[PDB]
Amino acid sequence: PKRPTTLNLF
Amino acid sequence: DNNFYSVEIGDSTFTVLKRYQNLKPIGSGAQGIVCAAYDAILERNVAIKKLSRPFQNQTHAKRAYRELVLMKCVNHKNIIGLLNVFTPQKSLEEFQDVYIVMELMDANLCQVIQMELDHERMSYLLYQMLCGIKHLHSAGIIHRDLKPSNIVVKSDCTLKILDFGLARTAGTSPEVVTRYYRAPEVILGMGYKENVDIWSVGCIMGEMIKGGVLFPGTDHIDQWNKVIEQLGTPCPEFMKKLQPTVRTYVENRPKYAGYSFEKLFPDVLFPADSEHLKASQARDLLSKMLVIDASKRISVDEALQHPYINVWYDPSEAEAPPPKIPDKQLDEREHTIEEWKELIYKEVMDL
Ligand SMILES: O=c1c(O)c(-c2ccc(O)c(O)c2)oc2cc(O)c(O)c(O)c12
Ligand SMILES: [Cl-]
Repeated sequence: PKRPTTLNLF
Repeated sequence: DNNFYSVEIGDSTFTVLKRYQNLKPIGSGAQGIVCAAYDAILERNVAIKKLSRPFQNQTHAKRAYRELVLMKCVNHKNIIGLLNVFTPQKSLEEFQDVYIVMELMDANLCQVIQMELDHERMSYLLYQMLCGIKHLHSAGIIHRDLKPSNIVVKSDCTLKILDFGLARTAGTSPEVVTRYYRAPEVILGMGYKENVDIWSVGCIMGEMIKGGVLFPGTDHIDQWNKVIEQLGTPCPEFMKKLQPTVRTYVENRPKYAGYSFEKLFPDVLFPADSEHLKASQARDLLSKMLVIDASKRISVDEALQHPYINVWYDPSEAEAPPPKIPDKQLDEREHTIEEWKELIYKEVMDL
């Protein structure tokens, strides 16, 4: 799997 | 002198290098006080921790040292990076406070728990957390107080561990670690190896999943109830390892069955099982971390091989050279208020 690059901190 | 200035954030005053402006309060934890601010030289965000009269008390200085020393020489991507240490006072004479500058992250886990995350994400954040911790362990250092609010993250989904004020090598036989995250070893009278941090990790993961604090005890005693109600009552061999007087209370506590991990963590709480990285696969890792008995509990190394974490394994990130602790500086030797004040100033003064 691809590692995530993204996190929704809003 | 002409190199610093002062700002009034709340009651606390920040007397800091002119380089640093537009300061704003963010947190504190309990071991210092932190503002985020703008470094103007480097034109980037930073975090400044102020340490007021750290030498004033003996415990109050133990933490500052620990922090200062560890921050100097730790070298991992999953640990907050140091940027600067400074002091506004001109020489040891008038020396009062220390300021540490370090990276600014986007937020701490608190607002991640209230999120729903995919396995990819969550497991990877945990994988990071582990490496980060492993780095401390590989020097025999134990974080001792991992918690949501001591873990920070960024929008590229990166994670870092911070606040080493409580960090120490192994200990024996005054509760200073945060109620909910206290290991059984810690709750009771016992000494701790490193997997005391794995208990914290268990607590944290479980929390993310629960969307709430796992063992939420009303008082420092109820907190044990909270554990035993959940995972059952310790087997007699664990019971034996206890101090005789508190050995008696633990035996006297009701003999809870304590729920299976599948009831502790039903599926309604998880997302959906992509390419394995599953509900069970995690649950199993939980089931191997949150173990009352420390000796029966999984270590970091093992937590890192455990399938659900193992799919991000990178030995350049996992088996990194351990940090170099300047020789025998840890050795908790209990110094005078006077000796303390000096020790620190020698660590602030490198330039
Ligand atoms: O960067 C930090 C940081 O260093 C700290 C911090 C807080 C306490 C410490 O002892 C320490 O060494 C660092 O805290 C926070 C808290 C946040 O909510 C946040 O978004 C952050 O980016 C940070
Ligand atoms: Cl996505």
